[PDB]
Amino acid sequence: DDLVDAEGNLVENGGTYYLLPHIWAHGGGIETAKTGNEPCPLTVVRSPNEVSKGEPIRISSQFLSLFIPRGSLVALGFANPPSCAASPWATVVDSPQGPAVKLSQQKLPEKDILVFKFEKVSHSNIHVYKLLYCQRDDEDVKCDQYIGIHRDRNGNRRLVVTEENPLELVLLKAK
Repeated sequence: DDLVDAEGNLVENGGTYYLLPHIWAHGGGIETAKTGNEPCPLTVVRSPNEVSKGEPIRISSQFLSLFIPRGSLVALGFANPPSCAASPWATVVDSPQGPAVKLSQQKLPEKDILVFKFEKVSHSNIHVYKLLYCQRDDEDVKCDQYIGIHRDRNGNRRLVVTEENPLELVLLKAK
C-alpha cells in the first residue's frame, strides 16, 4: 500500500505537495517563520490562514522507486526554501523549547533528514495521515513520536515533537 494524495492518486516520490490539515478549521498549509534569535525564517509552522495552502513540500522516500510505500521513511523538503537555509530539508532539531521541525543553516547527514513517516489515520474516504518522527540507529528505526502543533507566545503554530495536537494531514499535489 502506497501513500495516496488528497485527490485519490498515488503520491509521486520526489513530487511536491501541500501539507494541509484534514480539518480546515485547524489552519492552512506548512510554511516558515523567524523566531527567537534566528537570522531568517527557520522555524516550520502551520499558516494561521485557513485559505492558504502554504509552501509546496517535496516528499522524498528513502527508496528510489516511483511511488512511496506506506512504511517508508521520508524526507520533507521545501520546494522554495528560504535562501538562508543550507538545504531545503526540514528536520527535527533541538530548540530552546524542545525538539522542533526546522530548516537548518548546516548541511545535515542523511540520518538526520530521512526521519519522517506518514501514518494512515484509520479511515475516511480521503487519505489522512499523521506525521511520525523516527529515531535511527544504523539499520534500526523506531517511530515512537509524532509531530504536532505548539502555539508560541507570539501566536506562531510551530511544528514540534509532541503529543499536543498531533498533525493530521492531507497531501494535495502542487502544480
